[PDB]
Amino acid sequence: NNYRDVEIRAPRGNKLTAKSWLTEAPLRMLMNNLDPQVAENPKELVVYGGIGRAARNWECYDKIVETLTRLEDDETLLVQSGKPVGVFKTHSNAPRVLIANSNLVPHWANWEHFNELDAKGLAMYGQMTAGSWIYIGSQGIVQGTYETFVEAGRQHYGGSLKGKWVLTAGLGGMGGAQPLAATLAGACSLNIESQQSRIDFRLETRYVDEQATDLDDALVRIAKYTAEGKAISIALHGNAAEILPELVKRGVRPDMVTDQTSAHDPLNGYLPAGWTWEQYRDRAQTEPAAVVKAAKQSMAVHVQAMLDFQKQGVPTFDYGNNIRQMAKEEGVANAFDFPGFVPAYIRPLFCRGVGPFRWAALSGEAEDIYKTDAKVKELIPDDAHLHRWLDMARERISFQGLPARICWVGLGLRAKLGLAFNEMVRSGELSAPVVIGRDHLDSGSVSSPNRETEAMRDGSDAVSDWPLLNALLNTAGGATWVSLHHGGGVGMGFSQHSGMVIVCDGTDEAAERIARVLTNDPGTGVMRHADAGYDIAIDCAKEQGLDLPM
Amino acid sequence: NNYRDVEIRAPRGNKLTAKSWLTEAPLRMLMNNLDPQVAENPKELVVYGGIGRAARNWECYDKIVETLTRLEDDETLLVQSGKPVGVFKTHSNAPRVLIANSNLVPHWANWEHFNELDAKGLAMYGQMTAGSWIYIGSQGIVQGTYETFVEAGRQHYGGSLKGKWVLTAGLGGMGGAQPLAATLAGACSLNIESQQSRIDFRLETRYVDEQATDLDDALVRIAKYTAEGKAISIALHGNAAEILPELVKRGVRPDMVTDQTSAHDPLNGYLPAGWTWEQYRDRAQTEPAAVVKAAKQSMAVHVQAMLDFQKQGVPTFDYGNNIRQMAKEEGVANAFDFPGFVPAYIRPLFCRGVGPFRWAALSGEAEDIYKTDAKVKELIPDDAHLHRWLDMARERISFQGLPARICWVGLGLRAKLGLAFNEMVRSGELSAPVVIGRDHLDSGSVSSPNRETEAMRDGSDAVSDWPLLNALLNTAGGATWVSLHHGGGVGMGFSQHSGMVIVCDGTDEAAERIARVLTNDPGTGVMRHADAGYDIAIDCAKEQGLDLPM
Ligand SMILES: NC(=O)c1ccc[n+]([C@@H]2O[C@H](COP(=O)([O-])OP(=O)(O)OC[C@H]3O[C@@H](n4cnc5c(N)ncnc54)[C@H](O)[C@@H]3O)[C@@H](O)[C@H]2O)c1
Ligand SMILES: NC(=O)c1ccc[n+]([C@@H]2O[C@H](COP(=O)([O-])OP(=O)(O)OC[C@H]3O[C@@H](n4cnc5c(N)ncnc54)[C@H](O)[C@@H]3O)[C@@H](O)[C@H]2O)c1
Repeated sequence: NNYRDVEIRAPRGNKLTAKSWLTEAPLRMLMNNLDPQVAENPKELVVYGGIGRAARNWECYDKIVETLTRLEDDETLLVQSGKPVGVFKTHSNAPRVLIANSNLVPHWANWEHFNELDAKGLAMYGQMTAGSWIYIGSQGIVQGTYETFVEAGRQHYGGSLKGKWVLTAGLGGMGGAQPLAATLAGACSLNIESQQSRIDFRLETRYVDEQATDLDDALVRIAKYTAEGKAISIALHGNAAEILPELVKRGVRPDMVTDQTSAHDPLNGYLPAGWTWEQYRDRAQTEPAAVVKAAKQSMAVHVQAMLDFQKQGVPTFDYGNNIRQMAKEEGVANAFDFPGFVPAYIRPLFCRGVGPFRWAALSGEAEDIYKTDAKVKELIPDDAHLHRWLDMARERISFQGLPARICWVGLGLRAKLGLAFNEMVRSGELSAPVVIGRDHLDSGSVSSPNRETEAMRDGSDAVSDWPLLNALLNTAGGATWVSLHHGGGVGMGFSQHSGMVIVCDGTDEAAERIARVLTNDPGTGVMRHADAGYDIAIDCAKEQGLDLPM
Repeated sequence: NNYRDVEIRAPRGNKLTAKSWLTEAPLRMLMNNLDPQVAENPKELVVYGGIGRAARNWECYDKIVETLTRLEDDETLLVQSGKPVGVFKTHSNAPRVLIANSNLVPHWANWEHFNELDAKGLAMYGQMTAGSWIYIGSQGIVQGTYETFVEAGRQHYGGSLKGKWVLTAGLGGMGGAQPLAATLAGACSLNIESQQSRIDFRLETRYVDEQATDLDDALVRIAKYTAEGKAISIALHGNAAEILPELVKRGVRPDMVTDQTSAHDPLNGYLPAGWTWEQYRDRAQTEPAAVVKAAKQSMAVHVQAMLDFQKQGVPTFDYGNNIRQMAKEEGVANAFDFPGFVPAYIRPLFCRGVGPFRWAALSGEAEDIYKTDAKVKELIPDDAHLHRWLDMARERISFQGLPARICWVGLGLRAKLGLAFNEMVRSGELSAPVVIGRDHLDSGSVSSPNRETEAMRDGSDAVSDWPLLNALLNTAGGATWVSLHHGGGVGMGFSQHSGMVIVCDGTDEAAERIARVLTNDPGTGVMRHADAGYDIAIDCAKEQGLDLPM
């Protein structure tokens, strides 16, 4: 019921299995989430991010496909932690699917209780885009990581990073974007990863350039490439909790230090020092409580090394995996002496509603995305940073599963782009409808005190009204599917967030929904930051004519 | 800031202040929440249930009224912990208001952090119906309390409570329903209450019969009235944490024991033994941490007395204020040896979608409600228990603020009732539109392991996907306002829940919305309990033709 030896991929072209494009779309994107070229471990329904799954188990998968296939134009399917639990009458301008995954009443919102519920067949971890069917492989995060490194470069090094290098770890589905992101930002990088198969996946998808044979070889490569102003990513097979302390000991000074192991889930996502992956997985079923303690003890040593780098003047930051919290719980009292990437670097972008906006071509045709890329350039003719992004994406980002594009834009341009794409479907320029979504990391869709809402200027870090309002509003406006998840990114107890996806099928009805939903979705994030008192947000609100009563 | 010396009441009759009845309705219900005859402390914006407020502060109140008055028929107001934060374009079939109150990311979901935020002007406790504008005074809970006592009587005493008495505490807004509910179930009751003013309010609203002069006198009255087979409610001014242990010491044997003090909020809602309310309110400002400890210490003593009664064979239960949890935290390890009222008594009703369904006449006219009562009897001709409820309500429940009715009905009948009421508005039988709602305590709208989802047969107590899906579904189907709240009933950390209200303005468009909303809302509760594997819920789902894919 949790393992199936099948390769799944999204249906291609313009023939429908479901009754309409609005139901065909979630059917295709659920399948795309499990593409061998997209997902980390799809035979076990795992997309990314530890145990982030697409459906609760294989029986539930089958039933969701069957239900979407028959769903009428005025019906809405409810998905409850990856299970299709009910279908109810709404109307054609409401979402076809409403998804709520991994939500636990706060006092019980921890991995121990989640795992008890999972053993009873009652649980599924949605991560962010895993359980809400809008994962596009490593591309979904790569621009956000690039923008983080770019901003860190602007703050610390004068912008570009030629001759500099990043030290980090984690080459999973999302951590795998770190090497390429650093490269695109002009840095060399050393990326430690404990599973060879994960390094291979990154090499095969062009996300990492090369693999060193040991730490010494990695250091000779970094010294050489940085001296020559090359921007090349190196993988190193090993354990970050062993390597980072050793580098501190050798007096090695990276230009930036971060981490993107799956520290958010000690049982599943983080290899204790000295263990093989095989021992880790075997012991997780036998003695889970001991495994969690071992993993967190290693996280503590890992974080002290990051702290030690920072004490040497190295820009150090948390890249959103809750590792500081885990170290803090294990006695590293000053774990939060280095900041999260959002307060440090990315929040100003969120203040204008900018974030990991994305779209996918349901046709399966690369040229559909290239036509969107050209149309974005036409609609935003005077943003060279963004034109450069799309050029870098064309050159360096290989499609995984259905062709898709990441393109960070905010309030105003989201709706302009969506309406233009919908006109391109209408005219036949695009071969089939496109879907427009985003990560749940976005300006108005997440509350997460150790990540996206860390150190809000007004102290409102833990206020989670906002993502709940965002999902409610996306439903009222007519997103095609809308999601409310708990614990994405940072793990059980630490986040609540919303998702949205909307289908551009060329119709006038789609256009009226698009204009609303792609205004409102970034609008809520500009609102949320204006509420906190950010002048950049307030300014953007005024420019864009938001109605913010207070 | 939080105090204004004004008397607020809902506008009456057919003249609109706002632009339509869809926006006039929330405007009137917000004001009705603060009516001097309805609310516990409306000069401080407090409705019930400790510090359950209608708006965050008076500046926010003013702006909500101002905004509601101008809100257009295709706009939606977002309310974020009692603050009007944004207005966004949706459509006429979406809710006019979307409300999210008191939501905190789980690791921070506690009173200590809520109070930090409140001090900064960032918080408001919504309770259930306080911040979502559907409170109708003590009537909202009275049928639920009655059904609880009736079912306990059926389980332990062969049904009727004639010659029996209930011992309880708390005569606040919701606890004040206890005396009258016991009376209606045939029992006499002793009701202990620490504030004379609250006793007075219950006397003024005819929810309690008489006040004893002291404990000895109270017991004389209980002895007399039970011997005579009368059903009289007695208020006793004092502290439950003192009186219950004393009654145990005296060997006094009540026929059932419960509690409904505001134990869910140790800082504001529970008087420590020996203190006065005035000492309590002042010291909560100076020494909150010491006040909390003193309150919880008294709750431990109080719960131990409850446990001691139970050991003597007295039916004892928790009536939904989280007191067991507080006692357990203070070292009463067996605090949960007596059950909550929902697993003990009420869950079977929830399995058929039955719960605190209610409506209010925006006209202000008592005869509008009487006409609805007669319509319900016509549409449900063969349920004598329900006819008897409506007879008792007519005879013994006096209106507070806008005339309103509590009437517990479930899946199928809710929609039948709502469409009929909408017909009566259209025809002019009713003088003005009515609003249909409910408590957030309902089959499909709440997760609360120490209350509504305590001891779910499948262990799914903590799974909170369901209320979130209920809110999203109510939004998609066209409720007039929809709410998502945290911590209602049981306090910060212990619940998540949804609210809905829909306006019956006599239009065909309202009818289309009502038909599906009043199906879907109880439908989700039948779904939720069928998912948990309750045969009565599965049966109901089949009878009502629900589409439950699994
Ligand atoms: N900041 C963001 O914008 C953002 C976005 C998405 C995900 N995330 C978070 O990023 C983290 C990584 O996500 P993912 O999809 O790559 O996860 P994943 O589970 O697919 O991969 C994690 C990788 O970490 C490796 N690893 C674990 N322990 C290690 C150790 N001690 N030394 C070296 N490598 C080790 C594993 O081998 C695995 O390949 C997660 O915590 C996720 O929640 C952050
Ligand atoms: N079971 C349900 O269906 C349900 C529904 C609504 C509310 N509730 C809960 O019921 C409880 C009471 O709600 P309410 O609206 O009456 O609250 P309230 O705050 O208006 O009143 C609480 C009352 O308890 C009294 N009190 C506090 N400590 C006392 C003590 N030690 N001894 C005697 N009296 C004491 C106060 O004087 C006050 O009058 C809350 O916990 C609320 O969350 C339960």
